[PDB]
Amino acid sequence: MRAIWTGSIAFGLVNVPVKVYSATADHDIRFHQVHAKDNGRIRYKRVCEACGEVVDYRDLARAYESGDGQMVAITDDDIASLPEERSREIEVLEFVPAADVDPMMFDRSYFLEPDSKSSKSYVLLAKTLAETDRMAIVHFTLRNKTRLAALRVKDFGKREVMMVHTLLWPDEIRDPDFPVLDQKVEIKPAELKMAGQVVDSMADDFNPDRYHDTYQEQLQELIDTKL
Amino acid sequence: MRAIWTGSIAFGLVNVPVKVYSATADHDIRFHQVHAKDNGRIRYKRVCEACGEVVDYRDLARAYESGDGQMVAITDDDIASLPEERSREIEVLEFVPAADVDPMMFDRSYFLEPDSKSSKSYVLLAKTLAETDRMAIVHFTLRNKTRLAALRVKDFGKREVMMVHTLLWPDEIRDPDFPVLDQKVEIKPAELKMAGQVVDSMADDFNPDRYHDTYQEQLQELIDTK
Amino acid sequence: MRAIWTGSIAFGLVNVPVKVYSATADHDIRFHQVHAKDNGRIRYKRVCEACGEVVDYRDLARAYESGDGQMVAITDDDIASLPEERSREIEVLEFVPAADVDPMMFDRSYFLEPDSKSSKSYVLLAKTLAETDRMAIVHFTLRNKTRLAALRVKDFGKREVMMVHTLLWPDEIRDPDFPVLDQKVEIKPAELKMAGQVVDSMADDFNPDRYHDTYQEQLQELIDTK
Amino acid sequence: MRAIWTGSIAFGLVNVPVKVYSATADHDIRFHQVHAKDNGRIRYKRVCEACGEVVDYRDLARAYESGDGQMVAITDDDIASLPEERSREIEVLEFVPAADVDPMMFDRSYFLEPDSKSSKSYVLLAKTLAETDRMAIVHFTLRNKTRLAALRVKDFGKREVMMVHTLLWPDEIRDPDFPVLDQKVEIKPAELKMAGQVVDSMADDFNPDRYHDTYQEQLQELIDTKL
Amino acid sequence: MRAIWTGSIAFGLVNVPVKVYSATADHDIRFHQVHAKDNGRIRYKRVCEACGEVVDYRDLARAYESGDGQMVAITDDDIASLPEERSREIEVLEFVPAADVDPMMFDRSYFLEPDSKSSKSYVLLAKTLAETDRMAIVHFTLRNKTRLAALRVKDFGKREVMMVHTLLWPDEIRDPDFPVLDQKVEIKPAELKMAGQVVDSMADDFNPDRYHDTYQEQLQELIDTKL
Amino acid sequence: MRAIWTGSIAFGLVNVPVKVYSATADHDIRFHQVHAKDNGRIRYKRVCEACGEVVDYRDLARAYESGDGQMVAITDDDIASLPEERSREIEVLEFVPAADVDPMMFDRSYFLEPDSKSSKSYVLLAKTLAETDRMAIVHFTLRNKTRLAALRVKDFGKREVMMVHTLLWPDEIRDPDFPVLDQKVEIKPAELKMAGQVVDSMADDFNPDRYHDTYQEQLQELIDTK
DNA sequence: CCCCCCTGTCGCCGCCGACGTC
DNA sequence: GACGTCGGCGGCGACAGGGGGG
DNA sequence: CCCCCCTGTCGCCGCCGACGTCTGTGATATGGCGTTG
DNA sequence: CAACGCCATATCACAGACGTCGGCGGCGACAGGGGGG
Repeated sequence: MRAIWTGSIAFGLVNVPVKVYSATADHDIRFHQVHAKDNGRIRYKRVCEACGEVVDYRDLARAYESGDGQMVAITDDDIASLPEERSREIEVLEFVPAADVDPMMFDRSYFLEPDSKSSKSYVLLAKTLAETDRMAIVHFTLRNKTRLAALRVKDFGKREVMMVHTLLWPDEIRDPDFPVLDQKVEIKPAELKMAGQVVDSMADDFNPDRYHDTYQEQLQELIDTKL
Repeated sequence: MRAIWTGSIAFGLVNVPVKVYSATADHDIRFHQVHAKDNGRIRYKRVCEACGEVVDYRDLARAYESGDGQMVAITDDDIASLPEERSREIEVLEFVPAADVDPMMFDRSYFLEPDSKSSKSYVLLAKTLAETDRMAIVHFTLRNKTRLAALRVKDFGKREVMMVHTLLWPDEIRDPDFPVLDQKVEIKPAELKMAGQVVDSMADDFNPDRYHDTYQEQLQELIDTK
Repeated sequence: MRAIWTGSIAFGLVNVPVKVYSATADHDIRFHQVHAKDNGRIRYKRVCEACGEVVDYRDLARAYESGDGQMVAITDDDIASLPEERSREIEVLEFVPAADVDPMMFDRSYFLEPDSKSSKSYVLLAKTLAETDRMAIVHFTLRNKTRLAALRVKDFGKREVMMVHTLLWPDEIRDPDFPVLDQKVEIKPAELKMAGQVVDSMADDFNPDRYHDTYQEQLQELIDTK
Repeated sequence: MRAIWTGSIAFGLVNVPVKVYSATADHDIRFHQVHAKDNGRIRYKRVCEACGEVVDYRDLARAYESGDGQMVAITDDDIASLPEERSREIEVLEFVPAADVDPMMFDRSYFLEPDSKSSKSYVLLAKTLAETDRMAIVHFTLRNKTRLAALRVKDFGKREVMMVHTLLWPDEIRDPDFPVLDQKVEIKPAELKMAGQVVDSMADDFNPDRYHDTYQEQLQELIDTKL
Repeated sequence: MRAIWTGSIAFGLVNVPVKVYSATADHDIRFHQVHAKDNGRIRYKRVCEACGEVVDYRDLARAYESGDGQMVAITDDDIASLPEERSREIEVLEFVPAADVDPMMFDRSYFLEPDSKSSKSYVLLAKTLAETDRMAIVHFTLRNKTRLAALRVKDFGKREVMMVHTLLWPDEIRDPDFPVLDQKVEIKPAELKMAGQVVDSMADDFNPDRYHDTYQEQLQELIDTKL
Repeated sequence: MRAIWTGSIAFGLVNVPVKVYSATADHDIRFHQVHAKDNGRIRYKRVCEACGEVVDYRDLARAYESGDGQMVAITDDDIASLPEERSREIEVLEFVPAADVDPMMFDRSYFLEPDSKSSKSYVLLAKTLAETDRMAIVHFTLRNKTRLAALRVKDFGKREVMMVHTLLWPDEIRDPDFPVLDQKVEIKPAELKMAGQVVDSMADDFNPDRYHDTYQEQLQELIDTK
């Protein structure tokens, strides 16, 4: 366990400290690319095609490939123009109910953990959010990149915790083109009840215990057999 | 927009052809790495460690490195032991009410559209799912990988589109293993009632049109100047 | 310098890390007890009246003497019933105008430093305090001895740092019980005129740069020579 | 309420008698150690650390340790060097406006009341100071320790007594050298206005009566319970 | 050798403390009275003019007799008409050159020995008076009886002390409006010159040493011889 | 006004009868003592204490109370040993310059007026002593009490009178033996200037007519009311 | 103090729908 | 009406810096 | 990672406040002598 | 016809100086423990 950032929520003047944690930990085994004949792992070296020589990270300049096939180098100052890089606070913008968030924009969920000294000023805000049951659209900033996100509280029975959901930009979600539904619809209700009863035939709820990653278990058994 | 893959929702006698799109595709500008002296693209090439030279990808043996570090030679017979990967159709295993679905477990959104002209089945399934309001849990099998997913509908006004939302396994969620938040800390209710209106001082509603990425717009304009 | 402690202001939702420092360092010279016969640094032993033997710090019991002088054996668990001192927060209580604290009460002055990498909340609080011109009275706690204080802001050349001034409990400030001045003495205007003349003849303006402790400098020079 | 002084303000040939009094009495309770196991009161005995024998107060020589761990015995000539302590007078130095002394410096306060016979000069000087609104910075020698101070008047309604506020030597007060605040802090204009209602929601008037040491009163009640 | 007063020279603010001392102590043979037959001391009997019985001190009352023999009753406040009786200080009034006042009015003298802590102010005042050789007129109010006096500095070589000389009221000096003084005589100059040289015939200087008390010394010899 | 006694100044072969007068006759008001309820004077009589009997003044023992509290038997011859009282004249001893004696011992002043038929003598001594300007140190005798006095000449405008001032025994001028003033204290020049300014502010001239015993005046009014 | 993990980042690899075309 | 080529679209998996905590 | 600095005790010296001791001053109330009685 | 205004003398009453004694409180130093690096 290791936090990925350390900052304070910057709403108003509150400056409540928090420690960000990644909820979705990659339990899946990460495979490696090696060659059995030499038993030595492979490495990647980038060589200019015409030059025929390897290069170091310092000599490469980022170039944006346009539709015209023209390369333009990117300067550090131009990319560095963003002033939020030095900001280590989750700059809250406004508080909104959680019912109006489109479930399509969720990207990743992080766990917020406060500082022991100021636990009083964290649990208070969490309790207020729970009582009002509202999100809080923030401007999450990490690795010199800003990811719009919403902050919401999910009670875990014993305690309350704050978590931030990275949100896709509303312009990102692509509008669909639907030339199929334009046709007239004439459905006999006689089949409506039949279909509805078919749907209700498998009436049940979530069963997390039954939901087991079969392939992951098989791979785990295989690697155990290897040893 | 070209569908990533096309298939059908095969569950017993119920079967509808479907072409699957991607609801979201990163529109952030991507740049090609170049070398200043070259002023052109640079190509990565695999090099063997002991050999000191480039070895073809086809001559590389699958392996996994654990804590012990034993040399693992993964073949194809064990990888193909799962027959689900071959299956190009997606079946509903169970049904669950919409409320039970949590916002936590969404992974990605894929748009579903039909292929044949038998639009009766599409609208019928959309209507019954909307009325029952129970999410169709599916073991999505695409890209020869199987992941849990749920199918549902939302009202576009113009369209009653049915489409899926990938899900992750319960093993992927870490627990909040820290009792610091569990400390019994009392709070003066006056503090709560004075921070209340403070919270609502900014109260508003979702306005997706207003929100945008300032950095991406700045980069777009900057490259436009270039 | 070296911080005495590191807590954080807290009134309801608001919070801000602060790092107190000592603002009055006395450069008066501390000596050590030595004896000429052997020139060895003295050592102290806790010695028992009744039992006539050395009794350790751990084996030493605290007690109290009342008006009758009866010994009272106290216990640590009972005294610790107060939970406030455990708090590591400068729990602000109210905001009041700065001019409403007579110089009777000020006891000690302490600087403040924002702890986290970002000082936005600290700077904003300092600015609002400077503008509205209001002191903030806090229940400063330190070393398990809670002591009332007050928050005020005053610029020093380059910064608008704000400081906390400890305060005396109003019941501590005595009163001038003196029936010798309430008597009225006959006086003449010429006496007032001459008194004003003599007083204002010696009047001047504060120039602290030329005020120093002659005894301290003398001792410093004497030790330097030795 | 037992005096600690009997001198006289003397700037020239004035010499108004004054009785200095402690203006801050600590109601805090001071405890006492004891060997409760055998019921034996505790006393401290000065014992050599090297030669290891108990000694009397006279023998120990006041010794100073420098960076080299030296030891110099302070003799009588050190006392003889400064003759200022031989004076029992509050030798007024200058008269300045009261506004010229900052609250940074004030250290302790005492109340001056005169010998009953010389009340005339006492009240005349206090009245002159009050009317002309002047500080009266002085010197001060209590138990052989010369401390700067300031003499300022203060009306108490029925009576008007002048008091001496001891001052810290201007060099003693520390200077805040904090580079963190020097770095530029940027705040959007709408942010600052928000805090005004936050502080205004808690504004009040300073009333001494409300505040009281709960710890001390609880301890007093507890000990009353013990008896 | 024991003091009589503890006040303070108080004009404006100078308020210099002083302990007035007696300069004219009667060294005569202070005698006592007894009776031979009883061989014991005596005591008066306060018998009325009419009661015929001894009256206690408290019961007696004050009154005055005029030419007509009437009586007057004085109340307690009547005696306290002048508030200056309550005064407990030598309230200086003015300052005059020493040579101006005639030695006619000088009635009694006293010594002023200041309080130790007030040596500076008293020394400054004495030096000031000596430099300008200026007297000072003061209402020396002692033992409830006001009395005009005069304050000046007398050198003693070792140190300078300031004494207060009581002054008789100017109206007290009887006017010699007598006719005998008016008459004048015709006087030859030669007799004036011979008389003058006769005056010089017994020239001498101030020699109080050869001056002695005859009767007092003889009584001292007698009282030494008797016992 | 009645002269206290009449004698002469007999020094050498020069004699001049004189009429001594009380120069300083106190005008302070003397009130008697009466028991108001009695309405009469309280007459005191010498009464034996040891034997408890009324004793007349003609047998009281002239006894002393020394350190041991003994008793003294005094005869007439021993107290009559001194023959000076037998003389009823003033004896001029010598002559000394007047400016070199301080007024410390000057006790009482008495007027001298001519009693001789010949006016020549009185004016002769008056003028010669006035011109020589030398004090005439003489012995004064009165009612068995002999005290020294000095004769001087004072002009009252029209009149010139030789006049006698009593003097005290040399041992009666006590000494100011006290080390408190012996201690030497440094003087600051600025304090000296301040003292000179303040004292000079009240500097004035002595006019006899201004000063009256205001208490005596108000007592006069008070008695006048009755 | 050291000393060790986590995530943008992008080039290499691979596959399947669209629409030109037989 | 039915081949099958292409092009893009996505994913795989290695890497390069960012901090975290004792 | 730590060594510094609050905080509480202790012992010590120096200082004040009340108790006890006597001593000198102002006034009453008579004498002897100048003067009248 | 030269003893009764003015000055001691007695002391009586009364207000104040001066010396002892016990207690109260600054303060210089140490010890312990916390939370800073």
